Amino acid sequence: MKNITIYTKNYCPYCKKAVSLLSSKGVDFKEVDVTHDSKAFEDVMAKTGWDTVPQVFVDEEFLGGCDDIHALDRQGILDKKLGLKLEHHHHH
Ligand SMILES: N[C@@H](CCC(=O)N[C@@H](CSSC[C@H](NC(=O)CC[C@H](N)C(=O)O)C(=O)NCC(=O)O)C(=O)NCC(=O)O)C(=O)O
Repeated sequence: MKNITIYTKNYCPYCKKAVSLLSSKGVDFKEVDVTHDSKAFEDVMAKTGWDTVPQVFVDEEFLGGCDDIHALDRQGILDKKLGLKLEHHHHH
């Protein structure tokens, strides 16, 4: 399955909204709370160049934060990035 991870901190309505969104999709994912783990969050920042939370990843891709995944969802793209169901229209 895809490796889906959302990095969060406490006191962050954007993080929890984003977590609830990912929970509503039924996907398997990890919420990683780095409120007090500055080294873990430094590794995350080195990759993305953002110092805010949440930061959401699917495999190697940084999808972005709360605004970005909500926008992707409104566009119908979020489901695709989370590796949800693939459809095929078979034509005779
Ligand atoms: N009370 C505020 C919002 C509620 C709230 O609790 N806000 C948070 C910050 S926004 S939540 C934390 C914030 N996230 C962001 O700003 C990410 C926004 C981006 N647009 C996205 O879509 O993800 C962030 O990372 N900031 C940078 C940093 O912390 O260094 C807070 O004040 N926490 C209190 C505390 O920390 O004690 C309001 O109504 O305006």
